[PDB]
Order: sequence, then C-alpha cells, then structure tokens
Amino acid sequence: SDKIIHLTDDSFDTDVLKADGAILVDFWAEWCGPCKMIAPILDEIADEYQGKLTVAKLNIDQNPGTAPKYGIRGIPTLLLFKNGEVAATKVGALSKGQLKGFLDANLA
Ligand SMILES: [Cu+2]
Ligand SMILES: [Cu+2]
Repeated sequence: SDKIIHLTDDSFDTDVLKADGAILVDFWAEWCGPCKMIAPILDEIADEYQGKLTVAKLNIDQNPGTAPKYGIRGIPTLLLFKNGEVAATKVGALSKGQLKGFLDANLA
C-alpha cells in the first residue's frame, strides 16, 4: 500500500485530473469480493510500472460522488487516465496478466 495514492471526492480533481501523465484509479468497496483479490496485484503493478504510472484508489462507500461522474455501475472499476482524460477502463475481476495486458496496450 506504500505506492498507492489515497483519493477522496474532494481530492480527485487535483490528484487525478491535474496529474501529469498516466494514473490508474481503482474504484472499490469493502463489500466487493473481487476488489479484495485485485488489491495485492495493484501493489505489484505500482512497483513494476513506477516512473510510467501512478496507481490510486477511491472507496466508493466513503466517497460516493465521483463514480457517477464516470458512469460506473459495477466494481471493481479501473480507469486509466492520461493527462487528465480517461483513455481506457476495465470492469470486474482480472488476473495480473490481464492487468499487465491492459496497461501495456495503453502505455508506451
Ligand atoms: Cu505498498
Ligand atoms: Cu480514506
């Protein structure tokens, strides 16, 4: 959890929309089973992609305002932003290999 940015509804604009470069945002909640499975994978990816990608999390129970702005209707949802704009998204459980495939297809 040492390389994961903690987001809130209040900080989302500064931390995500005003960040330079690429940021992967995980929308999650404690009641979401697949969210728990992907959490350690996100730590691995935050290290492996350090320098090319920042990884962030937003808990939708505690910060319920942001997900509706992206039409998010299921979790986990991963949003990949580049320079403040969504480039690609993924909904649902995925393996480490699927996550790396998603990132490699969207990051140089
Ligand atoms: Cu960590
Ligand atoms: Cu918090």
